[PDB]
Amino acid sequence: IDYSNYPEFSWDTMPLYMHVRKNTAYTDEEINYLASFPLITLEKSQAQNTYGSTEEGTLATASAIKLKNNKAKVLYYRNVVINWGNYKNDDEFISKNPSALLKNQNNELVYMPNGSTPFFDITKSFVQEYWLKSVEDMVATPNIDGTFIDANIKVLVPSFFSSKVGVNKQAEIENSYFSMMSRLKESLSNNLILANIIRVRPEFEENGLEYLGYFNGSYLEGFDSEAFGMSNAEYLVEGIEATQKAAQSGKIITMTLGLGEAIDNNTGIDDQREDVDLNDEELNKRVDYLLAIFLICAEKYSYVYLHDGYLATNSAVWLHQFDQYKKALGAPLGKAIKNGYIYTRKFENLDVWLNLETQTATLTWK
Repeated sequence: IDYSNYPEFSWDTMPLYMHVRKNTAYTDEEINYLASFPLITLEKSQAQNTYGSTEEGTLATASAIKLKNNKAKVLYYRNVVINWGNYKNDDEFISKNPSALLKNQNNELVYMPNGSTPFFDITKSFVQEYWLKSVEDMVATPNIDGTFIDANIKVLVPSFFSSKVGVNKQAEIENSYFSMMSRLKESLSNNLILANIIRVRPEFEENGLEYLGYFNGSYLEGFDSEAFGMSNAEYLVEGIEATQKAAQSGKIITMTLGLGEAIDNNTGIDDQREDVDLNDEELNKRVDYLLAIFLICAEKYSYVYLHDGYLATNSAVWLHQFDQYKKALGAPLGKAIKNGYIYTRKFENLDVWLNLETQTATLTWK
């Protein structure tokens, strides 16, 4: 594996990931905070009320981060199939090309739930080229190091599109998706490509690992959000195993874990959370638990984000550093030991104990 374009990494203290958006520009204090993370993904709808568009807000934010810390790696979010708002170039492209959006056999638009957000028809070569260039042209700018690709799982779980446009069209969408990812693997070979891929699914024999050859690593969401009749503990057992394998193979891992509870969701896709609402003692227990899950899986280039949503202005932990992020961690002394639903792992300066069945953990700092 070529590691030359990878982010900084140290075991000295918790390795942290940031994944964030804001409706307006970040303050100087917020830029300093962002620049302290080794790896940052700038989400959709990025400072759009200040800069007029996500493209411009991304460019302005990335420039400001790099001026404070040029070693921080900044990724541009891009959804491979969902036509979200607030991209000026996408709005213009779609206005001139209504046929670029996915339609059923009646030629009517199909949408995401609870609104009128449509999808790109990525089976069309002009749509593929539009999308690819939008990513490549943004990554080619001096302050962006790569891209985070979202909605891979929506392409690759066949029922997601087959329930909207049928089996044949889903298969064509999937073929086109892989052609696009092959192109980005080559054009972004001197950059970073992170994808939302690993998720426990009955349709994926290896829970997303079978798709990682296209990417430098995987982002994870919904890690603690079970479906398919599985218990929460069994769902986490299976996700831990997949993440350990990916991390041990040298892939970047950016494990997001919601501090707040999952919103009811039995689809095994997405990870919308309730706002966190915990007293100080309970919040510290939740932090310990989620960090323990991460640390049972982590290898070099694994990073964690314990979040209260990705919108900075609605998050109780934005700008906050937990004590657990400041304490000495040190390198792992061995792989995790699994004892049923209990896991342990030793680091130079920390012993981790995790019990999935009781949803508790202890972090014993040396």
